[PDB]
Amino acid sequence: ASHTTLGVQDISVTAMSWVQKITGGVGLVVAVAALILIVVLCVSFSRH
Amino acid sequence: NDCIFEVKHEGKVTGYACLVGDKVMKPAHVKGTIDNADLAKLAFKRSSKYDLECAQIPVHMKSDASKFTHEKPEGYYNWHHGAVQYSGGRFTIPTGAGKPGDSGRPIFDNKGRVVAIVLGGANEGARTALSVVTWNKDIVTKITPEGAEEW
Amino acid sequence: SVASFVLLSMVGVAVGMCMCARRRCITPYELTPGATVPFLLSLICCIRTAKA
Repeated sequence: ASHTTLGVQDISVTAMSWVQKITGGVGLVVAVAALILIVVLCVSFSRH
Repeated sequence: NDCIFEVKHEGKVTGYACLVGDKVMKPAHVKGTIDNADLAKLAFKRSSKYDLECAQIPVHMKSDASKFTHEKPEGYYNWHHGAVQYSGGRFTIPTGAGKPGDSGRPIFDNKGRVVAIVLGGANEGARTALSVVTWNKDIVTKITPEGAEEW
Repeated sequence: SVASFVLLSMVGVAVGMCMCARRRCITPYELTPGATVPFLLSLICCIRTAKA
């Protein structure tokens, strides 16, 4: 092979953007569930 | 005024539980289970924020439950060991009326309805301070002074 | 070295002014009977948990 080897787990293609589309889904479902938990925690401390 | 209904835990001096409005209520720190089998088989919700547990009253015995109010003006109140008072935003008793094993008793107003439940206290002779739960407008709350212990 | 001495003391005097501000803000509520302090201010001035 006249080129050097690939990063195999790194330097995946353009149109791997599925990875970012699902991570910007599941990772925002985590962010929103943590936001919901933080706002109910915050008012539960107003309830002391 | 003895127009009161309650139950105990494991058939011993293990604290108490109340019928209020349409729901059973009980402390979370007490050992064992309710004495009356027709209550004890029910599914109970709980919260460590209030040291508390609760269930719906069976419809055939809902008529036996005590009434309640959110009101807490300064003055004097009724409970099974007597001499209970509300002043300075605190419930209080003289020491001899309250100790370990007596937790879960309801405090009643001068018209015979529950205002609060005794969980425990911090001792002194003339005015022992109490740890209690009570309702504000239409939401439950816990009150607890400095240095109290549950009974 | 002299830039470190001024910059590390500038964050030092900011902490000193933050302390000086907190004590003048909180002592009116501390020096009053009946546990008076509101919820929002308790979080802003970092007084542990609740109005107790």
